[PDB]
Amino acid sequence: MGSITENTSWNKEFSAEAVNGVFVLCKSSSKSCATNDLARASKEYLPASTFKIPNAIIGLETGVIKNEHQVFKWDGKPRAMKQWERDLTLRGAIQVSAVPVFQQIAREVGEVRMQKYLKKFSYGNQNISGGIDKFWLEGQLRISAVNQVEFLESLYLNKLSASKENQLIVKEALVTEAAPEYLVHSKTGFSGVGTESNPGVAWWVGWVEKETEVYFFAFNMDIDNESKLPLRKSIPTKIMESEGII
Amino acid sequence: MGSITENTSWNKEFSAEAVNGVFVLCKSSSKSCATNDLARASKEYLPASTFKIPNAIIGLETGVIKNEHQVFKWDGKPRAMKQWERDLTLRGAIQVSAVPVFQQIAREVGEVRMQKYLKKFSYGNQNISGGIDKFWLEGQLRISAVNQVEFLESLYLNKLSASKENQLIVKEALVTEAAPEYLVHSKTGFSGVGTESNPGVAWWVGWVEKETEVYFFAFNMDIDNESKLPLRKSIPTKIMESEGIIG
Ligand SMILES: *[B@@]1([O])OC2=C(C([O])=O)[C]=[C][C]=C2[C][C]1[N]C(=O)[C]1[C][C][C][C][C]1
Ligand SMILES: *[B@@]1([O])OC2=C(C([O])=O)[C]=[C][C]=C2[C][C]1[N]C(=O)[C]1[C][C][C][C][C]1
Ligand SMILES: [Cl-]
Ligand code: NA
Repeated sequence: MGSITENTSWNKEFSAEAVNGVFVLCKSSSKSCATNDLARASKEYLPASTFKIPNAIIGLETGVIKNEHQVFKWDGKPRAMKQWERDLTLRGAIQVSAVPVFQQIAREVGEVRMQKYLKKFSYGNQNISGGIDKFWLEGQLRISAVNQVEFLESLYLNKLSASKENQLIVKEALVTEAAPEYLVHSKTGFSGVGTESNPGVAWWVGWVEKETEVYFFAFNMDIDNESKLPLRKSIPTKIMESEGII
Repeated sequence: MGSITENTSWNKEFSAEAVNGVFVLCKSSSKSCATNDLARASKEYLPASTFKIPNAIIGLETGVIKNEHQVFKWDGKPRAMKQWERDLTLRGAIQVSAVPVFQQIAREVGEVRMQKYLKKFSYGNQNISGGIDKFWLEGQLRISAVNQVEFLESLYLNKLSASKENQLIVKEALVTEAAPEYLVHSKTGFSGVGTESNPGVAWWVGWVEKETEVYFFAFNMDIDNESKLPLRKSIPTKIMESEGIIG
């Protein structure tokens, strides 16, 4: 990751909504990043569903996910969101953030291989304590916005310690907007509303390919009410629009 | 490819517009396809810019295209479309159908390796006569809608005779619509307007992933006027909407 400079002017998009959070934006060609809050940019938080990115790669690497067209069948038993109550492709399970699919992937990966790949990926504090099926949701794993950008830059370049094939598979699964000269890869996360004095976290991470430029981004915010969740996309979108990226 | 059945009811979407053409639609789970015109479905036409799909794969396989993120720089000399007068990524050059980028790729691949890979890919009549940089636009290469579907089905499954990595690279470059439970990969082609009695050809080929289903499609039509070109998407889109796919 390049140098990073604090630009406190981006705080305008945050104060307008009374949000405590951070945005990190890096422009690949210039090896330079900017953030509204240097200290928070390095602060580590639960990854929540952003962990679907490494978990998918690891599932493929270990053979738990058999290939890019594996279907994850629904057993017909209640799941916490109706959007999850159906058979899913890998891309579908990522896009609708289907926790139970990824919990079973994690169980089958198992703790040894999971620890091994988080080391290889330099993924946050690499702490998988708290149960193999939940450490990224309610356990001790933490990652910063800076580290998310670093991880995504490696993924973009196919430089993670995993096959290029499996990195490409997960990349296509992360596409969220496609136009002739504009392509977005992204992933949301949301840990919940937290507890008294201890808010939850909401994330949006990804990158934008516009013409021949690439912009890597990571956003997180404190959240204690689900009604604020749209801000996790609207604040970074407004910043990126102000930068002319869109 | 699975079975194929002629459905003449789809002809309503063509006759309403006075278009001579064919649509082939295959549903993966049922290994079954339908078409408005079985004979035309097997008839071979110039691929035009649909050839960017194999050409891109071959460019990567031979190392002419260095990797996924190679930039094709514009030398500043006039090109046939303003949309091509800029540096392009591989996806960009595919999506805007930048002919001069792919002519240079083809020249560097060369006739021998090009011929080898079109045999490996079972790509139409495999006839690359007419100049290494022009055979798919004005030469003797021809491919049918059925063969386009077969080729795309192989690409979807990473079963072409090329690395899995290079097949995946070209697949992401073909994405044209992305939603949480709906994803489209597609490529247009247009050979020109030809003449009266020797019309050009226009194509739309690709596939749709909707929930856990996959629908492969190929459309072509005769075209003698550039103003008709939008039909190359609107006819297949209306058929796929009528099928409940939407597209
Ligand atoms: B995950 O963090 O992603 C997610 C999102 C999102 O990312 O914005 C929104 C709704 C559900 C999910 C699934 C994952 N989050 C959770 O498991 C979380 C849901 C709310 C209760 C606490 C657990
Ligand atoms: B190619 O066939 O793709 C294309 C399309 C399309 O895909 O439908 C539309 C406009 C331009 C192009 C570039 C390629 N076609 C040509 O180069 C062709 C355009 C008309 C005159 C003869 C050359
Ligand atoms: Cl659940
Ligand atoms: Na089929």
